[PDB]
Amino acid sequence: SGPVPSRARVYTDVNTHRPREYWDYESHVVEWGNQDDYQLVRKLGRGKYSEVFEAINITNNEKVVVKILKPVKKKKIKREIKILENLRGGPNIITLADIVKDPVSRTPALVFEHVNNTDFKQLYQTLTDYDIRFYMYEILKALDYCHSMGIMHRDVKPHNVMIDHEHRKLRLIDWGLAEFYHPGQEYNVRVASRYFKGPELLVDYQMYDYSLDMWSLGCMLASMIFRKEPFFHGHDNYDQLVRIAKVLGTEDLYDYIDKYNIELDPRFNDILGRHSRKRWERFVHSENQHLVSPEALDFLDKLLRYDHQSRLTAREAMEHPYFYTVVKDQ
Amino acid sequence: SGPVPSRARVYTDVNTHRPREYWDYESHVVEWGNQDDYQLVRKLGRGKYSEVFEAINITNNEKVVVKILKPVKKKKIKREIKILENLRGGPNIITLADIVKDPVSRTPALVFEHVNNTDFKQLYQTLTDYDIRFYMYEILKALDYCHSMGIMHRDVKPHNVMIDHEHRKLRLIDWGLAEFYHPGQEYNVRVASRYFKGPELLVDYQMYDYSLDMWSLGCMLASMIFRKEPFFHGHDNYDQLVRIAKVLGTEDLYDYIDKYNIELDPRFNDILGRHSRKRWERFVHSENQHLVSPEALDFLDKLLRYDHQSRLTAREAMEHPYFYTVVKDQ
Ligand SMILES: O=C1CCc2c(oc3cc(Br)c(O)c(Br)c23)/C1=C/Nc1ccccc1
Ligand SMILES: O=C1CCc2c(oc3cc(Br)c(O)c(Br)c23)/C1=C\Nc1ccccc1
Repeated sequence: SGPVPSRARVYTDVNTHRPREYWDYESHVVEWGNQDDYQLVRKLGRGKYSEVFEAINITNNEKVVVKILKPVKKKKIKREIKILENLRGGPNIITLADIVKDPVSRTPALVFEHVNNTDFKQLYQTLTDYDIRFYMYEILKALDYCHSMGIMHRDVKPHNVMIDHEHRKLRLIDWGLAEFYHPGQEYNVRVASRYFKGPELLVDYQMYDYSLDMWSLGCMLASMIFRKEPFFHGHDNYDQLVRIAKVLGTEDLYDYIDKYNIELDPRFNDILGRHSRKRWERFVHSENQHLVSPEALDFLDKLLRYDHQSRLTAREAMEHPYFYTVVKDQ
Repeated sequence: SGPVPSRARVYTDVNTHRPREYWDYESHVVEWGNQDDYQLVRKLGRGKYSEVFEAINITNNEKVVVKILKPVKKKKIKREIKILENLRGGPNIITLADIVKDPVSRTPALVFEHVNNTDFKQLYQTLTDYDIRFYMYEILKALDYCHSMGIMHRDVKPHNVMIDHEHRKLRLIDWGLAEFYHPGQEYNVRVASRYFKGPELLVDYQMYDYSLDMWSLGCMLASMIFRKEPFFHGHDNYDQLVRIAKVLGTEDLYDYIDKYNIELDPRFNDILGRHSRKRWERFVHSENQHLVSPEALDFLDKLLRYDHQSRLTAREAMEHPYFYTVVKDQ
């Protein structure tokens, strides 16, 4: 019969009511800048699609960040450029300062505002209960904005959340996997990091929406309050769903499979088995108890759901009793 | 009430006194040549509307340049062909040698005289103060001629100015966006490059004239004397006007808007703000001081005006004290 279609529960037809050039990124003309305005200082890291350097804008002695793109299809480059321009000025969204062509790579190199990042492998172990709520609220402001703009990030993870802890500043980065949401469109399920892949990606349900980003957020929240990064630490795509099934149970998983008439890879038969839905108190101990609370568990439970339709929206999440103390201080 | 109409203050009724077939390019019959007379040697570049090749005319072993047109409406091809033929023989205007259609592909290919171009990204950095004045005077000879012929280029920019520095030769190219001027006609504002769009294009005033080309010339002149490419470096069409307003001030901008009763896109409200008219000394430093002079700043100021009627004409510009040394050498 085929899989049952699905629509986004919020921001469904926002892109349809936009001018074509808003989401038709293939017809976007890149306005290149002067590459000689930036001198590379040092390399900051290497990804699979780019290399990131710290540079200086010699026109005004500003610290910038140059992301030299590894060779990929120009369609994916135009997509990232168009999304960054559409989201420019949004809350906690990284700002694209300029676009230049690199001398050596002969490749697009995106220039961004600099963010003095604190490594999450060092920051998360020092986060208090209030620090987690504050930053979760800042990520939610960025996610709610880009979702309202008809865009899903599809790669939410601690590495893609730059935090300047001294100034309590946060920027959501790495929009190379972001995509415009269109009702009824079937997307590539091989997106995001394996630890943050939603169940819809693991069971290959291609008609997903913004709710994919909310699952990844729950994975981040679980890692921070339980002091286990990553929380679902799987070896592959199949074992990733098994790690999830050992916590959320298998009864809800097969209900999610029966609801959307998803056909399972037969490999999942011999590895999934039967598992009960575990209570979050199982993962609470003396080292993380100061970060776990009834608010945190209720908020986490409303994010980690098999059914992507039943997850909280970014705006609904911002109105949870978990962020009450954050909102009044803001 | 609607926007206030405007006429060109020079060369207003030149096309009206011409025979219809001079400007009625829709009724122009193309004189095709023999496609077998040209053999392509190598590709020189790719644009959005064409591909440029170096070829040889096997009838006389002449180096030529073949511009194979990408698929566009044949009305626009007739327009470009008609303008090039009307302007053939004019000072510093590229010469259309022949027009051919491929037998199999049926695709237009324009044949031009060859010009050994020096890349402006390598040439401009080696230009002296006198070199800039000399070539600016050569561009003005081409603009004054085509304006007197009732044609506006609508895409003046360094990429469209071929320079053979060894022979002190200059040719204005790429007439695909050029159009005949007719009093009272409203034109498409979606022309030229983002960095060289005049204010009338950014506020959507369709009854513009030759003075649009003069604004683009000021943008070129500013980039060359200040060593800043692009000078008005905007992220989009809206931010482009904001970058202009941060230099020319907002007081003159709203006066220009109130004079012609232009209604602004409400998006401009939250981004324009209030800005003072900056002095040109702000962009002068040790690397460009040998190119900046009281004449250059006075000439640039008389070109970059919001009010298109108050900008210098091409002939008025040629009679500026900036080109005094150039004229006596002629
Ligand atoms: O500060 C920035 C700006 C944005 C950005 C950075 O890395 C990226 C990787 C990708 Br992929 C991407 O799309 C973006 Br945007 C960015 C980044 C890193 N800073 C840093 C790192 C280590 C120590 C101190 C500072
Ligand atoms: O001699 C000509 C004839 C006119 C013309 C030329 O390039 C164009 C590109 C476009 Br787009 C266009 O519309 C036109 Br007309 C032209 C050109 C020479 N270019 C060159 C020379 C050396 C290296 C690289 C490029």
